[PDB]
Amino acid sequence: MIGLVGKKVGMTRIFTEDGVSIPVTVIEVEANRVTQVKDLANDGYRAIQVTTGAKKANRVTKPEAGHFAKAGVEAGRGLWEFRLAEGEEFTVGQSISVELFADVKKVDVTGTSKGKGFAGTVKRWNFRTQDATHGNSLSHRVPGSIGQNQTPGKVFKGKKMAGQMGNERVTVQSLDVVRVDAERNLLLVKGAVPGATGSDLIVKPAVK
Amino acid sequence: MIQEQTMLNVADNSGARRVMCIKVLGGSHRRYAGVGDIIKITIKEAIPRGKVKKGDVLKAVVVRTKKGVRRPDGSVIRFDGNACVLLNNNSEQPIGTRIFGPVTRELRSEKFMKIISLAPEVL
Amino acid sequence: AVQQNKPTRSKRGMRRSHDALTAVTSLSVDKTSGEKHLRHHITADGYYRGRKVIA
Amino acid sequence: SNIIKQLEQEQMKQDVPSFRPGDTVEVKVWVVEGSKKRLQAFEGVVIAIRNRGLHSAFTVRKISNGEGVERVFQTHSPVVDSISVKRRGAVRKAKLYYLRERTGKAARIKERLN
Amino acid sequence: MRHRKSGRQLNRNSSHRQAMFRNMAGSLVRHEIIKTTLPKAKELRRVVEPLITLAKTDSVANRRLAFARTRDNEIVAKLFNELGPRFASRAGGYTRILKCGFRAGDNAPMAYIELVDR
RNA sequence: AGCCGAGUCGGCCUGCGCGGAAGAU
RNA sequence: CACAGGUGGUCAGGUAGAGAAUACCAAGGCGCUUGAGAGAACUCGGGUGAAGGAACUAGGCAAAAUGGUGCCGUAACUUC
RNA sequence: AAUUCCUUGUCGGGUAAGUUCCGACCUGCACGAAUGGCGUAAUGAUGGCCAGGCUGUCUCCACCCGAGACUCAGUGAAAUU
RNA sequence: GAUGUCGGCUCAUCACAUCCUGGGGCUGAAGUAGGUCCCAAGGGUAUGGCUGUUCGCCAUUUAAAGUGGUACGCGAGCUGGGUUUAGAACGUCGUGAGACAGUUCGGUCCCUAUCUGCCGUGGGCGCUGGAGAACUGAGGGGGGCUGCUCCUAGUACGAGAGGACCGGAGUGGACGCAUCACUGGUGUUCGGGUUGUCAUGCCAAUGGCACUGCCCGGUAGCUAAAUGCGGAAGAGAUAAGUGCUGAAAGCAUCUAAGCACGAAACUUGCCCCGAGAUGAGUUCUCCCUGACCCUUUAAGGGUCCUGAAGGAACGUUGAAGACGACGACGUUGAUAGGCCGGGUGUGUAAGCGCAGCGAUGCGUUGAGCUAACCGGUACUAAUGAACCGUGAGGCUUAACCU
Ligand SMILES: *C(=O)[C@H](CCSC)NC=O
Repeated sequence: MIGLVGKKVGMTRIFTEDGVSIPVTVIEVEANRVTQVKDLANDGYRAIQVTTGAKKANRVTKPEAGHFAKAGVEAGRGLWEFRLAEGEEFTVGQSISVELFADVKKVDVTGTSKGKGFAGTVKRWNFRTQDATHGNSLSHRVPGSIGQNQTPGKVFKGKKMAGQMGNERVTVQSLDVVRVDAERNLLLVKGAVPGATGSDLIVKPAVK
Repeated sequence: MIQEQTMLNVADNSGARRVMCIKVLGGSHRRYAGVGDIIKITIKEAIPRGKVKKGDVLKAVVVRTKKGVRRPDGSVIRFDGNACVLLNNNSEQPIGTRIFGPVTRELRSEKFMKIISLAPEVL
Repeated sequence: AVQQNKPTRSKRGMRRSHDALTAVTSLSVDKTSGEKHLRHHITADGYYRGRKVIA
Repeated sequence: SNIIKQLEQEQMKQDVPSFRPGDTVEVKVWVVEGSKKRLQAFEGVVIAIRNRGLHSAFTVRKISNGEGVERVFQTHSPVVDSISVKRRGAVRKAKLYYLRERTGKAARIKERLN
Repeated sequence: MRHRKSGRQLNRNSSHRQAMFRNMAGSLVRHEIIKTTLPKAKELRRVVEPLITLAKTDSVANRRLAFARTRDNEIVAKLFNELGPRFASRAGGYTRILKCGFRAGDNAPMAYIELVDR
């Protein structure tokens, strides 16, 4: 099935009457507006495109404005796409709300992780440190050996080394749906999700 | 959080005073033991005319720790020391006839009901 | 660690292919005195955006 | 965040009495053993308080059957049934960790009587 | 990482930083316009403006606090007798920064900073 | 051979093939 | 070499202190002849650490620890 | 044994487990009496072994304060080929 | 006219003659548990005592603690216990200088990376008028482990003692990714206690130096010991193996013609990169509709007029970052600082009054101060402009409109 686009608000807890505390992530999901329908005859596959949010007039270029005006919807802050299954139909200009998850039980959430910058092997790959005493000489966190002798005479492809860590696309699977609130546009899920407060999230029904 | 070389006090009247942990049973490469887990020990100090001697090798279960236990609402319970109860190597049943100090409800299983029933308080 | 062969002038130039300087795109003109200045900076006589600031 | 503040304030108790570090308190908690439910009591001195809205907590220390015990309670949990103040104490600090190294007469606390 | 942190190190230690900003606050109050480096000027607002906010209510306690933070009785007197009344009805933003060129000895970027009613 | 009607048995010499056949960038 | 090295004699203020030790000052003398920003891996010199406490290692290497005055009290052995 | 190849000799002590350590046995490959033999209180930046206290030595690393590394302006080397 | 030699640490990659988990034939295979041979390389595969040890013996674990190659892998990556310089001693050999794959105590480990290789990150041009976005998927990488309890059932099997296959449900070890609501660490930018000495004329009140002087607590951020999630199920073609129908060879035969099953290995299903895929792909939107001259006459050169869509530069900056890059904003404005109200932390300020001979106590008072947090607010700084980018976009053939 299709999914929705939302924003990360924060984390809190829910108390039950038995005396259990459930940690929850709070996701705000406003209405998603359909901008384009793609079919087999003209594009080669079946999908929909959606927008959400709001944008200021003097930041919208003429190409984008014309694209929005063809569909007849107000400008939003981005464009995303979802693939269709057999038997699903939508029309241009339609609005989809968070009531779509009323009976779903588990979801998958996709986002962009926090950025650590240039990282070493100890933090990036969980390497072990060498001795801090007993005569070590300037080699406490360094990586160690990286190959063999004359045979093969090179370094293999895919070796683990220091570099940039984080700031990439990540998916977390099979989270329980804890609450759906349609009057305040809220979805509450159990556990932690990638990203920082205020970033964008993509939510779909669980694939497994 | 009990590992190898850790010293513990004894919460029963079987004769031992101080014991040392020599293995954490379970699976391969296992690090820690907590309340409710079974370990292998050696005896380092005992009173004169008890039921055990200094240097024996037996089993034991952990009943109190300085790190504590969490509960399903987020609460904690912590103690001031580390204590255990001595078990028989083959049967795995207690060796003494009395229990000293409080214990917790993690022990409420079919295996340790004698300890639960002999304890003076269950928190 | 040192070289085994002497590098060539062609290689010297290829490495230096990233060393050129960039000039300022344009200057600004004050609305009262008519002087030229760096944008968002004051002029050499003491004007900024039409007003005299430093005497 | 207004959204999270709204979600949080509809779960808070409004019956909590006022207490301070150095006081003696009694706390009643629920215990389930099979199909029965009952209340069990825990009484002791208050050494630390954490004021964090719905996430508030406090810590209590007592000596039981020759052993020292400490419990950290989450203030707004339905496991806690009631809290009562039995004595008022007089100290200077906000945290009373130095009491972990004292016993007997050396651990006494003065009464406030304001 | 330095996520969400505030403050500038300036290749010094804390005692040196504190002493330097004390002296610079004194100089700005005394002369009403000075010339320095751009990052230093940007740091100086957060030291000087709170003193002017403090000087809007005259009492022995407030004068003693200002003395603790400046250590100059002339500066304290000027604050409380002149600069509080002048700014009595202004909500923040008592200073102003104007960028100038580059220093001849080391090519550092420079700026003037001044009070807004000089 | 199995339960009626033309072939069937096994030794020899010789051409080409099949199994015996597990290693490290 | 405008070099973190070597080079005999004389003078001896205040408060603490056994003191020419050590801390803070007086008379007096200096900030050591490239600077300005930023706040990554790694290297150098330091501060703090849940639970465990030599399980490290050729080896407790290195770190951590003890530390003043007055009084009570102090074993085998001994050339006393 | 600062001496013993066979050898981690055999027996006792200390550890859950001791090729090192301490006490004995004598089958001294190849001890031995001023190129001295056997003991010995005190002394040692001397070799070996065990305990109490103590800890980032370690399970297993986390955060912070400073000096470089990085960017701009001025000066401006070396081995090797 | 020099290729550093044992063992340990750090980090690995390949083979299969397979240690564990997976699938099978025979058994002197009743069951449980074993013996032997065939297929299979996806993942996994101990901590300590002694010794310089690799080995080995011993203690206690585990589903299991595989065997080999890679300069007996790895010192321009670390150590320096052993071997192999100069000091000294024992036993033994020699008249002696000395000597011993015999022993014993002590004994300097250098190098700023040009080229290949590998991990990350930019600038240029190309893709045939220019520009802003959303995609398809040729191809490439990551991942793939397993214990114990309960039901089926005290059933099948067995004289007894013992005790299942097949199929379901729960709870753990080790490993990987993300995150900061809870439990905690740090927090020389927040508050307080206190020792010595110097100063602000002095009392009272404060500041500088002594490792942040020495300490006791702690906000935001970062973070593990904290808490969420993962390994699959399904599908196709098979290995060893098991079969149906059926002649050559009137019988028999899994095979020669035809047909059916069958494993963590193979191809997919799950996650990430991906059109410099030069074989440079597809969809949606936006912009440009003026005059002349010359010559060797053509994808030619030049002069006036015109300067779009968009981009870049500059400034205020970020939970983005070595520098480039990436994201937000520039008066038609909440981008940063300040300012107003809350929250959090510390723990009852100064001044004054009262009790006391005094050190101190009590009242005003849960007082004063309060970083990086939450909600608001144009007080200060984000200037009109200038700059780059053009003027309807080649030839040939086919099919439809005229
Ligand atoms: C032999 O004794 C050894 C040979 C070295 S050859 C590089 N040398 C010892 O000093």
